[PDB]
Amino acid sequence: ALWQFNGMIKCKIPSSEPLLDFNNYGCYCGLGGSGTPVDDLDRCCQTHDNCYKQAKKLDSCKVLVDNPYTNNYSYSCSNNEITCSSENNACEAFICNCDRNAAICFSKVPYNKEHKNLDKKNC
Repeated sequence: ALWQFNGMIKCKIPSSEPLLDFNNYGCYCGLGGSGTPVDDLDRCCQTHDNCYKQAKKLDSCKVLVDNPYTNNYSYSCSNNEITCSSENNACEAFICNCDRNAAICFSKVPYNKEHKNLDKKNC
C-alpha cells in the first residue's frame, strides 16, 4: 500500500499534490534515494523512513507480519487535518503517525523546485 500517504499530504496541502510537486525530490522524498538531504523538505522525508523503522522495533509490530507495507490503515481528511481510525492497534496507530507527521512537515517547511530531481552523485 502507499497511495494512502499521498492522501495525508493532500489533506495538509489541498492546493498542491506531492506526486505533482514533491515527487522525486531531495534524496529521501519519493520512494528510494539516499544520502545528504538538499533542504528542510527533504529532511521530512528522511524522517518518514526513520518512522517506519521505529515501527518494526515496536513489540506489536515485531509479532505481526514483519512488513509495514502490506499493513494498510484507514484514515480520513477534514479541516486541513488527518483522521486515522483509532481502532488502529499500537502498530497500526504508529504507521499512521509516520505518514501524518510527514505531511505536516511538508506544509511546515519550504520547497525548492530547483532541488527537484537531484543527482544521487551529490548524495
